[PDB]
Amino acid sequence: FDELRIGLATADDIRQWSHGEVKKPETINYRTLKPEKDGLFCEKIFGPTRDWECYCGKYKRVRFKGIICERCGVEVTRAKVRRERMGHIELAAPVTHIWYFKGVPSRLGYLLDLAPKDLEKVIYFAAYMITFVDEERRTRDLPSLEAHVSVERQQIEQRRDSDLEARAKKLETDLAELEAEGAKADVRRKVREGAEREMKQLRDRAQREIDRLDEVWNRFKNLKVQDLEGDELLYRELRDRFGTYFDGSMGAAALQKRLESFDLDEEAERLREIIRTGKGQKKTRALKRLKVVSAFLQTSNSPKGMVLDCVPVIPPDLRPMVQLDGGRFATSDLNDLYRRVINRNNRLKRLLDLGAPEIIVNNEKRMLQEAVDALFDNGRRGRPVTGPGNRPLKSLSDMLKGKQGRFRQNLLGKRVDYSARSVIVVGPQLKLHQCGLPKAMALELFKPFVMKRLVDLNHAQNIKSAKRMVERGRTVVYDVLEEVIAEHPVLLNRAPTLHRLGIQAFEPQLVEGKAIQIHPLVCTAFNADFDGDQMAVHLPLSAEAQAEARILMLSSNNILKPADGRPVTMPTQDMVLGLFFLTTDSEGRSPKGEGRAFGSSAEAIMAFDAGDLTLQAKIDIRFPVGTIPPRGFEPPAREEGEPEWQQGDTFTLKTTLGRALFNELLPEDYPFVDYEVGKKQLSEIVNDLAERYPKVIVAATLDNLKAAGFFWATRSGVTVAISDIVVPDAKKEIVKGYEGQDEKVQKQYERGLITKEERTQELIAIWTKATNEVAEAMNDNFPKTNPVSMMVNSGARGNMMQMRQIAGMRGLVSNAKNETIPRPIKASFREGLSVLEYFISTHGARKGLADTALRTADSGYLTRRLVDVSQDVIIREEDCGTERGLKLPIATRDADGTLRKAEDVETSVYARMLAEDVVIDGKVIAPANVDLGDVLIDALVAHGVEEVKTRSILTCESQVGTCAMCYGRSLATGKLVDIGEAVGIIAAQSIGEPGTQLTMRTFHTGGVAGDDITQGLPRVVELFEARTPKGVAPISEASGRVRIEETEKTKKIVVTPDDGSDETAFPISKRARLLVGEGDHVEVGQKLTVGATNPHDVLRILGQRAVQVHLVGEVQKVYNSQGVSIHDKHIEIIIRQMLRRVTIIESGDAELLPGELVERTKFETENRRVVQEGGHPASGRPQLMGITKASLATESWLSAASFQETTRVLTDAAINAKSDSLIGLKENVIIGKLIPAGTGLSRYRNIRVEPTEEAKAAM
DNA sequence: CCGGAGCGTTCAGCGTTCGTTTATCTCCCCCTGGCACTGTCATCTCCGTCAGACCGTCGCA
DNA sequence: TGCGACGGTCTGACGCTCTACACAGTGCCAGGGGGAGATAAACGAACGCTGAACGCTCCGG
Ligand SMILES: [Mg+2]
Ligand SMILES: [Zn+2]
Ligand SMILES: [Zn+2]
Repeated sequence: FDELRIGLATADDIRQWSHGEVKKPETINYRTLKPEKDGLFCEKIFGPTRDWECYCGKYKRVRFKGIICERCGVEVTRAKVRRERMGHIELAAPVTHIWYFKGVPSRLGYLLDLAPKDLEKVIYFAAYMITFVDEERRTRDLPSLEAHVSVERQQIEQRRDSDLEARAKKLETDLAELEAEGAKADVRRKVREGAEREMKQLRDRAQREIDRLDEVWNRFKNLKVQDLEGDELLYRELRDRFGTYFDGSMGAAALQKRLESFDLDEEAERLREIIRTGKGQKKTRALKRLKVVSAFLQTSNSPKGMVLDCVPVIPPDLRPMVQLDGGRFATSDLNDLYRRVINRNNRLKRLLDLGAPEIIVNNEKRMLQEAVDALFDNGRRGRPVTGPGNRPLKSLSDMLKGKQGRFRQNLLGKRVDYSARSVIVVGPQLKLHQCGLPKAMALELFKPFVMKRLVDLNHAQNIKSAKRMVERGRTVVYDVLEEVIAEHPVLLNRAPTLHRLGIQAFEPQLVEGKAIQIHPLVCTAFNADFDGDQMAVHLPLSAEAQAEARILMLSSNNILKPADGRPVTMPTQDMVLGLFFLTTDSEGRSPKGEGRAFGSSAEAIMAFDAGDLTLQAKIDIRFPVGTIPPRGFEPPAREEGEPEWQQGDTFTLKTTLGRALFNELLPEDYPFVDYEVGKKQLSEIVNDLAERYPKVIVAATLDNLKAAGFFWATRSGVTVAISDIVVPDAKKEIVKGYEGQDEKVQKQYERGLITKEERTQELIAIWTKATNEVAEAMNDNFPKTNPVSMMVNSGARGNMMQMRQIAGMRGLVSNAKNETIPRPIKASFREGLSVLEYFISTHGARKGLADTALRTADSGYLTRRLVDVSQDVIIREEDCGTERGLKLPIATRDADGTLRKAEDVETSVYARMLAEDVVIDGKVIAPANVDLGDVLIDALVAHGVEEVKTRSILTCESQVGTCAMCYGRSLATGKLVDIGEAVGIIAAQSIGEPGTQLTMRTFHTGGVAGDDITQGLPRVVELFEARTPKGVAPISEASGRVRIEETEKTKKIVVTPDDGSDETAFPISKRARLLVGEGDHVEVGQKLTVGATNPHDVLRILGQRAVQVHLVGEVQKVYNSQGVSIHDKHIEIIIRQMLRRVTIIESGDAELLPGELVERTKFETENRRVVQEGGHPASGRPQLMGITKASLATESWLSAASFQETTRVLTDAAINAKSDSLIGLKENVIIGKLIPAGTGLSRYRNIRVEPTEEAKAAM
């Protein structure tokens, strides 16, 4: 598996694959139910349907396998041969391929200079095509044919003159005889009128035949190859008049004959000549066509695959006709399509056997062509073939395309064995590495292991007896099951699996019931509530799989979230409330025994059990030797005339008993914490523990925190009664005053002194004031003791706006189609809404539900696009030799006389490395190539630095992939990233995970459309897809004088740069709201109008670093407006994948086409190649493209095919005959090999393991 | 004190019975061919995606 | 040729199981060729009958 090739398949290859001809449309016999001979499903062509048997019934045994039966020809072998053995159909008339005709010009190619409508007219038998003309023979005898035509014209004119003379004589004769007879008074006038009517009719006939001769003559005089004529009567006239001069044809045979005489190299030369001298859209034409001609010139694939003579067939087991219970049959649609193809081909053969008219033959040929096209693509042209009358008939290309195709439903995602699924329940008795599997589910997963152990422990005689015991379910089987599942990890997995931690390895443990017991401490890593949530369990099977489960996937090793490096395995519902209650202050709770000395924590616990001491009471408590004092305890000390060190020995501290118990949970080496914990302080404590302590200690400490959090949340006394939710007493008088002034405004409006829009605006303004003020009143009324505030102020669960709309009034609520009702909801959920208030609240609720459904769908789509563009980005080197980096701001927004560090330094500068040392006073502050943390950044900002040159992934120049040092330390593990970690996939998952968490939509348009830019997740998609924004703000090209032009039809802006530069003019709509002065000084940096800048021009006029900063900052301010934090390197990986290409111009010396996508590495290699030859290099402008366009424009066609476009990329690969190296992860998942990342690298699989000499000597 | 008779086992004459084929005689399946007043253009699709892009196409300028 | 715009074309439109189903209006027979099954015979084989015949222990007058 060095690589995988693809190309056009000629008739020879199709015949070589085939084991025979499918000469009959019959599939199976209706009585014997055996496949027919020499047709579809035939055993002679496709192999035996039985095992080692054959059609005629002879040769039943297995011994004489691999022989050809003389009676029927069926080779005796296995039935699975029918999954690999194919045949072919020979066509009576050649037909074209529907992928290449009727497609994109990158796919059709315009190989022959014909329009797509012209190709349609020629191949579907509506117009003849002149494939060959003897041009030199036609031009050599021009005087002879001209003389013949002149002779024909002369004799025609002589006949016309003789006829005119005879007609005149007849007219004179009849006039004379009817004027001599005198039958009527004016019969001579009537006969003269009839005669002249005859004269004009014959003159019309003469002029129409003269025009016919003239038009056929000028049709022959302008006759070239690839010239069509719609009128078959006209072509018949040319054939009957002119012979052996021009060769004509009709249908796909005309294209085949044209491709027989096609001379592609001279056409390529002519297109290159037009490239040298050409303008306009034809230029682009002269570009695109040339590319496809090059695709037929450089590679070895002949264009004989353009039109096909033989049709391959699927092996019959991949288009099965299976028996169904009740005597029915289930048949694939490809059997119907193939049957139609053979039917039409056989009918065409029968028509060609005997004498048939050309119209019937051409009609049957067109039917055969349409049958082949519907076989390859049903529904590409016209109405799709339906069948029973309900749904379109599935074709060959419809299972290589879309969600139902082979690439996405059967290769990337597959069903698995040794897997199960059950609902989850919380088990607090479990450790962090444990999960509770039911008896039946674990017995079914570990069935062969249980059978082997039963055989080994001689409880069963053999495998069959062990299987019978397992199926019966005896108690010794369950004892064996308990013995087996130990030390054998299983992978728990929740279905949405947005990010990396959706699959985690746990040690299984037998539990009762039928539900999986999961640890609470890990649930939010899975985003798993216990409303109802089925989790799947997969079984790592070999030593490698369960080794990776134990080492890489263990749930106790995944404390930190890979998105931003913050801890994720500290859920907050009940444990944080308990720890907060334990560690909170004595505010609002009656402290008994406050301010009394205690000898030890045990005595304080005894006093608490006695009841004369409460948990929250400032007491003077002594601590034994080995207890580390708080970090703030060091500057104070005990007063003594002798030297003392309270860092290692006993000390007294003024604290509550709850803090003493909480620090009993924490390790003895950890410094004492003397503050209210809650949630955020718990986050910094857990982050410090994960940073400074080993994994097992961290797992034990989170287990202790979990256990004591549950324990003290039980005794915290939190509950909900109707007296626990309190409406403010001020709310009644405040809403009374606001209704009084609202009644005053309304009775003022009834006189018409104010418009309704102004009244609505002031009403929503004053009611927003009222709801903010009553929120303030509620936030003043609450005590620190009631459970609802105790669980919203502790970060446990809840938000302040939920308490605002539970205790105080709901506030302004959006109406349908996104405006606000002027009348608010004055009732709290405790008081109960009225009927109409409930209705207008349902207006917003249903919108929210629909919005979050579509938002999570779009987030999944964005995640898929990001993963497919960001793959094949793997740390492949330990370090670069580089010292180039990114200049990031470290301290900003400084006041007078002080310096403040950056607000978002955690996701911008942290977890990176310095490209070079930093010195301010001649001494180094921080070394080079070290991770940045709190203390180092604090030292930098204290010593007085304003910017830091840090080593980023955008500036990485490595020969393969990116290095570990330029990427920086990994955020999932907190250490330096290993060589082989897929950083692109981690980056894509981290970007796409909070897409459903954003929950953003424009509140109100304000009555104007287009004034507001896209916000939320669609803004992120627009940013990553390189699309021009909805509100575009043009950027000035150069510094100069800017002025406005207020033309009535459309506004206009004109800026003239100084230093003789050319003036640039931008058109602006009348609804502009710009911010630049009229006739003022402007430069490149600022924007002329207000809106969202287009990143393409930002790349164009400012540079690649400026547009990198722009994109990173834009996506980070979209994400930061909600509150989600994502590190900058995750964005920068995709941004580097975004700027990887270049658009080339004046490429007359680099010997390739101009104005197309070129990779940076290939362009640079071509630049060295052309400067080593001495020629001047071509020009190249960096091109910023979407993630979809960067995904499709990839070297490997397997990854391109498995992505969105599935038919066009395969045609393009077939024309280009491109073979893909099997590097990358999608085309290694597809083929089944190891991915080239992580444990699948070559540098990890080449180690050899043997024991040491002393270990052998010991035993 | 061998001699004969009865008994055990083992083979050559012709005498019948099997093991496996063969052509002829009913019953059925399956494919090609005949019908002679005249009778010479069907068929319903497809709408309250959807969101914007990519692209060629095309008449106006 | 540049212009918008007109239009067709094309693509996907988070994830799983618990659940999970099936699918409907217009002819008819005669003459002839093959192979499935029943028939009665046939050339060759071996299958039995004929006890005879060789040789042994044998009780023996
Ligand atoms: Mg749930
Ligand atoms: Zn056979
Ligand atoms: Zn590097």
